[PDB]
Amino acid sequence: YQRLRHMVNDKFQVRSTGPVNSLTMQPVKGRKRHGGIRVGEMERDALIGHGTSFLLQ
Amino acid sequence: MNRQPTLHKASMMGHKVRVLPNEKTLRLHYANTGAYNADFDGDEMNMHF
Amino acid sequence: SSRHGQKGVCSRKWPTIDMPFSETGIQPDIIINPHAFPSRMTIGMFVESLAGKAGAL
Amino acid sequence: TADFRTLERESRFINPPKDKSAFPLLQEAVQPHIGSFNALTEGPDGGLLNLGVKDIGEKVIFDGKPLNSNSGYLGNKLSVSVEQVSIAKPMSNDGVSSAVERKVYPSESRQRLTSYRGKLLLKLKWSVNNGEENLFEVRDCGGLPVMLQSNRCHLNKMSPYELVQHKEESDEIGGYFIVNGIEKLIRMLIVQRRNHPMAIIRPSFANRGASYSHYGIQIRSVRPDQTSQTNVLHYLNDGQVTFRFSWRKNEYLVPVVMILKALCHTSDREIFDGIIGNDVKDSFLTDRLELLLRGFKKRYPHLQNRTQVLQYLGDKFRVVFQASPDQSDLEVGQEVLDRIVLVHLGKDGSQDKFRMLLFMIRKLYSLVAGECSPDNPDATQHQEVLLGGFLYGMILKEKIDEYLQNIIAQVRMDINRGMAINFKDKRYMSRVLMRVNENIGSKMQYFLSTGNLVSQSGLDLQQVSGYTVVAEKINFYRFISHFRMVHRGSFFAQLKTTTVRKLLPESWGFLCPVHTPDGSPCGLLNHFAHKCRISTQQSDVSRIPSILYSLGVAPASHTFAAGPSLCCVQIDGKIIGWVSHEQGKIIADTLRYWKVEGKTPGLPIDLEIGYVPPSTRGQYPGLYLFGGHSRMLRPVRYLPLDKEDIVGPFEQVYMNIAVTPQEIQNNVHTHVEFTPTNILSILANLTPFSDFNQSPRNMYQCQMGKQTMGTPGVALCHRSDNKLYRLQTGQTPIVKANLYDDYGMDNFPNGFNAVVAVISYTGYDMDDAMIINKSADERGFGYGT
Amino acid sequence: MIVPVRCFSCGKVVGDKWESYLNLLQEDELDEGTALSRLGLKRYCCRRMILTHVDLIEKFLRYNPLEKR
Amino acid sequence: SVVGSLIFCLDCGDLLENPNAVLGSNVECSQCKAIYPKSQFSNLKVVTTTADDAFPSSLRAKK
Amino acid sequence: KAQGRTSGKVPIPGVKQALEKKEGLFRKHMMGKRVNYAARSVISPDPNI
Amino acid sequence: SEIEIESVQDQPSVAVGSFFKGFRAPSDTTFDLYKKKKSEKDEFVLHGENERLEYEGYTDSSSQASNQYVVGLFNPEKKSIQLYKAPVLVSKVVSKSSKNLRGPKIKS
Amino acid sequence: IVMTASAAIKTPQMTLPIWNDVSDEQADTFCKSISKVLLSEVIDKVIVTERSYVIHMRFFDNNEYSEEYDVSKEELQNVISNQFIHLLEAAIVKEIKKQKKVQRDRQSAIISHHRFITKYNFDDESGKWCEFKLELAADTEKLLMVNIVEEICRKSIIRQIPHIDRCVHPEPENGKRVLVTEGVNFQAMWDQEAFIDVDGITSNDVAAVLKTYGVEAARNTIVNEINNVFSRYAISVSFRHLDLIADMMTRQGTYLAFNRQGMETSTSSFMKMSYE
Amino acid sequence: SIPDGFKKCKHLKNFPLNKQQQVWLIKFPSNVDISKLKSLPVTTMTIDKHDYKINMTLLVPSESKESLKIASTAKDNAPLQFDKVFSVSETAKIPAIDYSKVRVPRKDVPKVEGLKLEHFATGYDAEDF
Amino acid sequence: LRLTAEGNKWRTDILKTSVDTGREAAAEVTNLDKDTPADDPELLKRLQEILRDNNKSGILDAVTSSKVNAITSQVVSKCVPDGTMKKFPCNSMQAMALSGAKGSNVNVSQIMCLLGQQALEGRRVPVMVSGKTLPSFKPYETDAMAGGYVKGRFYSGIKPQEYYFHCMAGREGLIDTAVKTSRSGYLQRCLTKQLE
RNA sequence: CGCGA
Ligand SMILES: [Mg+2]
Repeated sequence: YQRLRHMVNDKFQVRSTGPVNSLTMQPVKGRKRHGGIRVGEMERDALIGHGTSFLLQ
Repeated sequence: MNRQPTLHKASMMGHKVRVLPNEKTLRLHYANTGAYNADFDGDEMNMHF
Repeated sequence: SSRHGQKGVCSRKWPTIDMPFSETGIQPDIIINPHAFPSRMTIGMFVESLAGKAGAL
Repeated sequence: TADFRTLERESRFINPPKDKSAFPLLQEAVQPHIGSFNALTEGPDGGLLNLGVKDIGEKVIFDGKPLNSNSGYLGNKLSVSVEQVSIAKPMSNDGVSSAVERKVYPSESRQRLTSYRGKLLLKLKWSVNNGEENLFEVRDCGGLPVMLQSNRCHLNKMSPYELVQHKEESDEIGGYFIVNGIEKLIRMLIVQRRNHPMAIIRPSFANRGASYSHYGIQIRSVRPDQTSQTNVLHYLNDGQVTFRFSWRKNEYLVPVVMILKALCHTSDREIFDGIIGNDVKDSFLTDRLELLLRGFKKRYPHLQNRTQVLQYLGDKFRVVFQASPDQSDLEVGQEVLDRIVLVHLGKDGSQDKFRMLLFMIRKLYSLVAGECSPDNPDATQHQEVLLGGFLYGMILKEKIDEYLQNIIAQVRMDINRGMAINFKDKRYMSRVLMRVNENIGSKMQYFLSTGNLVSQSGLDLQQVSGYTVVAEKINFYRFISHFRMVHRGSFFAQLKTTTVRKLLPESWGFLCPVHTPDGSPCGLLNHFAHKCRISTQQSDVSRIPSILYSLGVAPASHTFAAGPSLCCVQIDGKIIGWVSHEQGKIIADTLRYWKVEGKTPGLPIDLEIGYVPPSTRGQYPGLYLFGGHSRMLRPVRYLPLDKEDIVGPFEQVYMNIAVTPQEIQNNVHTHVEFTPTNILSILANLTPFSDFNQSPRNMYQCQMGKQTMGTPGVALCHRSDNKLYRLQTGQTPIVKANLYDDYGMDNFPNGFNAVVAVISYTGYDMDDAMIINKSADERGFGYGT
Repeated sequence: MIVPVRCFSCGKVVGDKWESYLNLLQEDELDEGTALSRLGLKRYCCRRMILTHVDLIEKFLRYNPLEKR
Repeated sequence: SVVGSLIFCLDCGDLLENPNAVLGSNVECSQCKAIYPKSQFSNLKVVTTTADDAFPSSLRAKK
Repeated sequence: KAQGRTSGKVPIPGVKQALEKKEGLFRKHMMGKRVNYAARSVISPDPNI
Repeated sequence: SEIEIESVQDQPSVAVGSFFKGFRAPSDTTFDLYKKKKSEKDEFVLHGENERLEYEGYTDSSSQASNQYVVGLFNPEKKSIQLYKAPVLVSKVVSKSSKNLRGPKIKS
Repeated sequence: IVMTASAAIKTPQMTLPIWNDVSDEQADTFCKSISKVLLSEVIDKVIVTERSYVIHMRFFDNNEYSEEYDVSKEELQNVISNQFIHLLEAAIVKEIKKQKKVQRDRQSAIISHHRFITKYNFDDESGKWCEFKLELAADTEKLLMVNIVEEICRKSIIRQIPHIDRCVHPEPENGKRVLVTEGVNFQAMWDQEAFIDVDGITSNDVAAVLKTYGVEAARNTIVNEINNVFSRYAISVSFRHLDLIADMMTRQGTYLAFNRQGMETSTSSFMKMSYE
Repeated sequence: SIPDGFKKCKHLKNFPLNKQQQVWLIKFPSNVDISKLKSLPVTTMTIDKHDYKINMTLLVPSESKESLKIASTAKDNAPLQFDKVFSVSETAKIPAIDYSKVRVPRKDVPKVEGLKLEHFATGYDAEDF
Repeated sequence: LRLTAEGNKWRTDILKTSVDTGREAAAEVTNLDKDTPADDPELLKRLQEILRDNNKSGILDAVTSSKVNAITSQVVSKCVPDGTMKKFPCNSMQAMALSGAKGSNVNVSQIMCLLGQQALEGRRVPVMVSGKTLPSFKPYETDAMAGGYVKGRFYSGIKPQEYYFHCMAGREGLIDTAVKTSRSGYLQRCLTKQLE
C-alpha cells in the first residue's frame, strides 16, 4: 500500500470572519489565513430550485 | 450540505446535525451519496449553517 | 492506495478486537470493500493478494 | 522470480560504491538532459555554444568620420563579434581579494537557498576596420545556472561513496537546476522532425490569404547550433507557390522561383527538368509548373541574374535584417538565403538547398495532386523531442546575440550623442562595456525561475512559456517522473480538438501508453518507455554517401530525376541521390544489416533508416537517414542476426517487429522486442500484474504513485527544500517487477506491505472505502512526517 | 527507516530479530524462508515485517553533521 | 527547348513567351539572346485529362 | 477603447473590465459570494447515523 | 554474357558533362579542362567557350569520392570494349552579355 | 436547439410518412427522383486539350444514370446547354482580369449564346459523351482548366429540389413507414402528396416549421426533438419540463434562444446585465 | 579562368571514336580497380571476389589534345549521345533469418522448488507433519 | 473469478471460430469472394485503398465490429453463468452484478470471458499509414485480433498488443470524462439564468 | 495553468 498526500488536515476550514475583503466586505478563500466558502450560481440556483429559499437567501 | 458542482437542487440538502466525537471529517449516511453524487474518494462537501 | 489504482479514504481506525480475525489470529491491517471491484475491473490486486501472501509464507 | 538481495542491499547502504553507481539504468534514464547539457560545451567541434556564437558573427557600426578626402567613405568600421564561450564550474571566491577560490557543492546552494551557478565567460573580438585593428577581451556575463551531475557540475564523475561525502543522495541523478534553492528543470517538448519534409494540410493555410490552399510543405530546419528555422511552402490555388518563412517574430512571403534562382545560377529549363525528371508525360505538373515559371517572369522582368535577384532580396530585407550600411543588397541577399533557407544545409548547401527545394516542390504538387498522403504532425512518426540542454543553449545564444546588439546600440547612441569616439581606443572599449549592461546569467536565471522565454525570435517555438517546471521530490517516483516527461506544449493544451491527445499506435515502445496524468493534461504529458533513449549528439555521416554511392545511389549532383515514381535518398535532410524503389528496399535492408553488423566503419547503430516503400496515395516514398540530435531511438532485437538494433519512430511504422519470439512469423518480422516491458514507463513497469488491471485503472496508479508519501531521499538533514513529506517506515514490496531492483527503487521505499482482507464487514467502508486496523496503526503503521 | 518494533497485525515483537536475521542470511547462508521460520516467525503477519523490511536508516547514518568526513 | 507549351532557348534556358506575341517572325531568347523563328511549329497540343480523385458516382461508387 | 501602451505590458483593468469578463463582478461577488458560518471538509461514510 | 576488356585509360581522354536536354553548342565551341591533383581525388573543372556564351562546369567533389565512371568504346562485332575513365561535369551555361548584368546597391 | 436555437442546423431532416398504397419500390423511385442530382455525379471522365482547347466529357452509360439518377439526356443536354457554360465562362474571364445537322442548329444556337464557344457537340444517341471546344485570345495565360471544370461539374446541378438534398428510405421502424428527407422544403413535398402524407410531415428543423406551420407546431416539434435526445440516451425527462421550456422559447411567438440574443427582450436588466 | 591547383590538361589521350562500334557509359565504385578487369555480363556478376550487379553529354579531345570538343558522330555536328548505360554498383548479401533458433516456444514461470508447509494449526510445529 | 474446466473449454472453442472472422468482413466489404485468402493482392489493393479513404474505412470497422461482437455474445451466453466455477449465490462476483449491487454483466464478462473489440470513436484501432495497426502486425492485416478485438480476459490476462489497444480505449474514456464536465455545465447556466 | 470528485 501507498499512503498518499492529501491528508485531511491539509484540507478543511470553517467560519471565516476575519478576512472580510475590503471592497465587498465579504470573506475570502480559506487556505490558511481564515477565509470561508464560495457559494456561486449553480449553488444559488439550487436554493431557488432546492426549496430552502428564505434560508438560502 | 453542498457538494460542488451543484447540478440540481438535490445536490444541496439540509441535514439534522449529530455531533460526532473523535474525528475531523464530515460524515454522511449512504442514502445521500446518490443525491450528492459522492464517492468518498477524497470528496469534500460544503456545510452551511 | 494500492499499486493497482484503488484509492480510498480511511473510513475509521477500527478497534482491533472488532476487526475480524483469522483462523490464525491475524487481524487484517486494512479492510477493503469487496464490492469495489467488478466496477473497477482490477484483477491484479486479487492476484497480488495471493502472491503477497504466497511470498510472505 | 526476483529476490530481495537483502544482504546485497544492506552491504550497499552500509558501504556505498567507491567506484560507480549500482543502478546504471537509473542514470541512463536522466541521460537525455545531461546528454543535452554536456553537449553544449562538448563534441569534437567545440560544443554547441562555440558553434552557436560562430553563427552570430560580427556586429558592424560606423563612426562616420569623413577623413576629409559626397565622399562615399563612412569612417572607421567597428567589427564586434564574440569568439569562443566558456562556462566556469561553480566556484566561491571569498569576498574580494581574489583569495584562492573554493569549489561549490550544490548541497551548499540548496541550503543557502541560492542558485547553483557557474560563471559565464566570453572571449570577445573587438575589431576595427575589417581586422585592421582587433581586440581580444574576455568578459563575464554573470553566473550561469548549471545542471547538476553535468560536466560543469562539481559532483560529476563522483562515485556514490563520494557524493555521500559531499552530502548528496547516494544515487543522486542531478539533471536539473538549483535556482534560488528551488530545483527547476526544462521539461522536454515535442517538435516536428528536423531535416525532414512534411506534407502538411491545414485549413489555417487557406486562411492566410485568398488563393492559399490548405496544402503545404512544412520543414523545420535546424542549424548545427540547434537554432531552428521553419520554411513553409504554401500552394496557392492559382498555381503560385509562396515560400513562407519567419523572422523577428514576423512572417514573410517569397515567390519560390525567386529563391531557386537566388540559390544557384540556373536555367529555367534546369528547374523544370530538375523536378519533372522523366515524368514529362504528365500534363498536371507541367500545367502547374509553367504557371509558376511564367508566373515569376512578367511578375519580375527586371531581374536577369542571380546577382540581380540577390540584390533585389537585400533591397527588401536589408531593412529587416538590420544590415550594416556597407553591405550591398547583393551581399545582404546572400545572407538572407544563408540565414533562412534550409539552414541545416549550411552556407555551402547552396547547391544542395537547390535540390532539396526542388524536392519539396515536387512533393508539394504531389500532395496537391493527392498522389501522396498528408503527414500527421501529431503522429510520433514525424516528431522529435526537444531536449532541455539544447533549448537552454538556444536561449543563451539569443541573449548573447541580443547582447552584441546592446553593445552596438550603446555605441550608436554614443555616436548620435556626437561624443568623441575612438574605436581603436582600448579604454573607450571598456568605457562602452562598463556602461553596457552585461549580465546574461541573471537573465538565464530569470528564465529558469519564470520559465518565460524572452527573445527577438520565437526560436520557432509556438508557446511563449511553461518551459521550466519545479522538480518535485514528494516521492522518488514523481521526482524521476519529470525526467521522462514530455508533451506537445501548452499551446496544444488549449486546442478544442482532442485528436492531439490520441494514443497513436506510432508511440509503440517510445511514449508509454499507460503513464499520463488525467484530466486536462491527459493526452499531453507523456512519458518515454523506459528503454527509449534520445540522441543527444550527432552521428558521423561522413562515409555514409560513400557507402550509399557504392550501393548504387545515382548522385544527386547529376542524373536529373525526381518524383515518387522512384525512391529518394536523404541524410538529415540532404539529398544524396535517387534509386528505384526496389533498389532502395534492398539498400535500406542491406544498410540496416551492416548497421547492426557494425563491421562496416562509419555507420553507427543509432542511425535511423527511414525507408518508405512506395504505395497508393500513401506517405511520400523515399529513403531517409536521420543521424542528428534529438531522435527518439529505442532498442530492438534484430532477427537475421541476434543483436540489439536501434529504431526510431519514423522508421518503426514500416518495420514488422514481433513482440515476443513466439509471435515471429516467417518472412514477416525483421525484428523483435526484447521484452514487451520495454514499451512501458518506469512506474508503468512497477505496477504489479498491470496487465490484469483495467487500463484506466493502471493509468491512475502512475498518477497515484507520483502523489504518494514516499521516501524523498536520504539527504534530508542537509536539504533545505520547502515542503517535504516522508513515510517513516517503508517496506520492499513483496510483489515486485524485476525493474524495481534494476532502477533500484529499493533506495526509496514508497510504501508498506499490509495484511488485507477483501470483505464487507464494518460497513463504514462503502463508497471510498478504507478500514484501518486501529491497533495496527498505533504500532507505527503508515506513520508519515 | 528502521526495524519496526512490533508486527502490525500480530502485535508480536519483531524489533529485535533483525540483527540476528541478517546474521542468519549472512553467516548461515540460509534461505529467506528458513531463517524466518528459525527465528520463530510463523504468522505471515510477523514474517513480512522482517522479510519485506528495509533498513534505510543506514543510509541516513551516512550523513552525520556532528563529525568530520 | 519546347515541351508541353513550354519554350526554352537551347543556349539560355529561358522560358519563352507567346510565339505570336512577338510582332516579328523570330523568337529571341531573353538571356542568351538566341534567336529562333516564330513558328517552327504550330501551337502544340497539350492534352490534359481530369483526375479520378474528384466526383462521386454510381459506377465509381461501384467499380 | 484605450490605445495600446508599448504594444504589450497588458492594459490595466478599467472599470468596465471590473464588472464584465467571465465574472467580472456581478458573477463573482454578487451572483455568488464567499460566506460565513460555512465549513468545507471531507466526507466519510458513517452508516450508523 | 561476357565482354572482354581491351584497355583502361587512366589518364584524361574524354569527359562526361550535364547541362540539360537539347543543350547544344556551335561546332567551334571547345572546352578547357583543368586538373588539380588533390589528395588522390582528381577534380576536373571545365571552362567551355564560345562567342557570346560561356560554358562553365566542374566535377563534383562529394560524388567522385566513392564513385568511378568509365566510358568505353565497345565493338559489337567483337566481345571487346575499350574502357576509358572519364569525369562527370556538373555544368551550366551563361551568355557573356547576359553575364555581367547587375543592378546598383540601393534603389533611391 | 436550446442555446443557439439556430435556424440552420447540421442535419435538417423531413420525416415523410407514406400511405400504404405506394410500394417500397415506388417509394425508392420517388426518393431518387426528388433527390439531388449533380453533373459531377454522372461524369466518368473529362479531357481538356489545348489559342483554343477542347473539352470532352465521358459519362456513364445513358441507361445507367437515366436509370440510376433518372436523368433525361435532354435536360442533361440542357443542364450542359445554358447554365453550365454561363457558370464556366464566368470565373474564366474573372480569373483572367484578376491576373492583372440536328446538332448544327443547336450548336449554332449554343455558340450564339456565348463568346467562348466556337464549337459544340454532344452524344445525341448513346448519351455517352459531351464534347465541345472553346477558344481564347492568341495571347492568354495557361490558366488551369481541369480545376475550373472539376469545380463547375460539382457545382453543376442537374436535378435538385431546393434545400432538399438526398433522401434515404429508412427502414419502416415501429410499424411506421417513412421517407427521411435531408434538408427541408415543405411546399416541395406538398406537391408530392400523391404518395406521402403531407399531414404527417415532421421536421428536424424548428425555425423551418415555425416559418411554415407556425409557433405551435414548432413548439410541439421542440418537445419532440429534445425528447429524442434523452430518448437516445435512455434517460427520462418528464414532458412538463420540456413543456415549460418550449412554451418559454415561444413566448414571443417566435423561436427564441436561451442565449444572449433571445434574452434581449427581457424586462429585468440585472438578469441580462449579469448574464454576459 | 583557372582556379588554384588546376593544371590544364596539356596532352589529352586518344579516343578512337568512329554495324559500328558502341559507346557505353558505366558507373563503378571507386574502390573497384578498373585497371585490372576482364569480362562483364549483359544483371549480376562478381568482381574482386565480391559480387556486383548492373541526359548527359560526351566531350572528345581536341586535335591539339589540350582541349575538349563535343562528341558528334552524325557529321551533322548534331550531338553524339550515350548509347547504353550500365550502372555497375555494389550489391551485398544478407544472412537469412533462422526461425528454428529465434522462434522459441514459451517457457512457463519456473515453479519455485522446495516449498514445504509453512502453515500449521495452532499448537503444532513443522515436525509433527 | 474462475470458469470451470468445461467453461474454459467452451470459451476457447468459441474463440477459435473467431479466427477467420476478420478476413470474412474484408471479403464482404471489398465485395470480393468470401473465401479470398488473407494475402490476395486485389484484396490488399482494396484494403490498401479502403485505408486511404476515411469513410470506407469507417465502414469496414462497423462491419467487422458487428461480426466479432456476435462472437463475444456466443461466449458470454454459453459461458456465464454456466461455466463459472462458483455459482450464484455462492459466487460473489455474479451476486454483485446480478443484484445490481455494483458492476454489471459486462464487467463480469470481461473478467471471466474476454474484453472483445475495443471501440475507438465507434471505430476500431486507428491504423498507421503503413496499414499496420501496430508495429507487430502485418500491414493491411485481415485479423480481428490486430484490429483491436481482444480475446484476452482480465482474469487470464491480455497480450501486449491487446494491452496497448486496451490502453487506447482507456484514454478515450478519461479524455471524454474531462470534457463532459465543462460542456454541459455551461449549458445549464443559460437555462437557469433566463428561467430563474 | 499546476493539485481534488
Ligand atoms: Mg468521487
